[PDB]
Amino acid sequence: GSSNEIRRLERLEHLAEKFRQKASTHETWAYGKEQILLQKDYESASLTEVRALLRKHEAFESDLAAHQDRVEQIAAIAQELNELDYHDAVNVNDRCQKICDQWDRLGTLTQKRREALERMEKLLETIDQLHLEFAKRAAPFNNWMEGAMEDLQDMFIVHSIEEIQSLITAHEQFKATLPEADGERQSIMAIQNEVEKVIQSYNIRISSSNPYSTVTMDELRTKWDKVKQLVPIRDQSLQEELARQHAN
Amino acid sequence: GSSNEIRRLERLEHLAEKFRQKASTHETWAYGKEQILLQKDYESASLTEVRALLRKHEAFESDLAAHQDRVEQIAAIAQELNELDYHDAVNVNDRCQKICDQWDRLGTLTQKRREALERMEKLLETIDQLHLEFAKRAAPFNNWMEGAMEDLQDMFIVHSIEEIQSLITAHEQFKATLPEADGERQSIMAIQNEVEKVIQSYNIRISSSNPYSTVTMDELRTKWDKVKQLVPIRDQSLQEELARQHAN
Repeated sequence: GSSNEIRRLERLEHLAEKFRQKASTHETWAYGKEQILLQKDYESASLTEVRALLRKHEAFESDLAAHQDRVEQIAAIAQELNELDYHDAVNVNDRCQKICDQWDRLGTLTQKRREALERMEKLLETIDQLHLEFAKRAAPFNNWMEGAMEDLQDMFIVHSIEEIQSLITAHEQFKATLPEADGERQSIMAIQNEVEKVIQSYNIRISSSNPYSTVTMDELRTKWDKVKQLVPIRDQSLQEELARQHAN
Repeated sequence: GSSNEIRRLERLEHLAEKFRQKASTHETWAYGKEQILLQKDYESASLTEVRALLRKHEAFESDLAAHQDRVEQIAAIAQELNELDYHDAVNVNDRCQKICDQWDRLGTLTQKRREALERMEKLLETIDQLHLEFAKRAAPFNNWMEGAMEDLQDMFIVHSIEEIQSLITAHEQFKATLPEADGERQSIMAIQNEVEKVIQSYNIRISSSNPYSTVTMDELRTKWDKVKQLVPIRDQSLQEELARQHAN
């Protein structure tokens, strides 16, 4: 009936004024965030980088969880103004609704960016763990093959029927390895597939060369061929030596 | 007295021939390795990269430990040929000596490259562990300062002498934080020094910006100033409100 009802109607005005402040605020804080969340900056990234992202994404997710409160306040005020029949309620309700709707999407997008990151980290991690292996087992292998190429081509010096008869032996014990060793040589090859394959699964533009190993798998086969090709040339020479110790 | 002594003298010839083979081999394997070991490819590297190096340096150190044997064989033969007075012994001895001398240096260099790497890894690691921290504690901070800038600027709506008398309170309980909170704000600043300092210790051409945090320390101070500058503007407004609740 005036005054006492006027003050009561001005409160409502004050409330909305309180509503526009907070709304205005939140609206400016959520500007562009969507675009920032729908961005694709991790498809080429490294295990390192991606790990940087999850870390910065936790920052963003902490800023987020903080504003959940501002959003409920905004909603509460628009709710009161609707119930007290503020005269411009459809408008404030609409601004509040457009805000709350956006909130739900930020939620989705955000959870989405985390999932794309947590999986890019696993691919990247996985790839790494393969590479490491390849190199771990590929080093000893490179060794053995060098320790065999030089051995199978080592000039011998025998002047008895018995010296040349221990070599033919030691060298016979080494062949029994050729197979088993070729078992390992199969594996290394395998590990090399599991990598180029996983890489090939997602983005095929990433590099395959192993940053942990210089011996590549190509050159690792080349060596094995020579190892295989020497085995026979040795046999001959060792035969021919026997054919001189029992020949004198 | 011929023949039986001839065969004995031909053995020596055969032995040296055996010596030139192995020498020739080792010599070609150690070509350029020195240069490869005196190279400086880690001063700009990342924690990641360097870690790649130690891994490839273990490969090189495994190839090394393997040839120690070839070196002792070479030495043994030159030793025999000296004792049996081979006629070209000074020469083989000299080739063996030049090889053994090189071996000792590869040893030094190699141990040296490992040490430069193990320490570059620690600097790099260290830097990283600092950066992480800065960002870890710098995120919550950024929050609080936003959660305070918006609070100290939040329009109030009171119509009694008691409502405006709880705010003045809640807001009085918040100030007791300003100091302690400034304690944290000091720390974050510190962690930020420990990094730029360590970085500045070795190579000063590396970047300082934190890959784990977007909030820089500069902009982190800017916010604290506003937080400090609002505290007073609030006081006023809250005073003036009391000067209207006890004024009506």
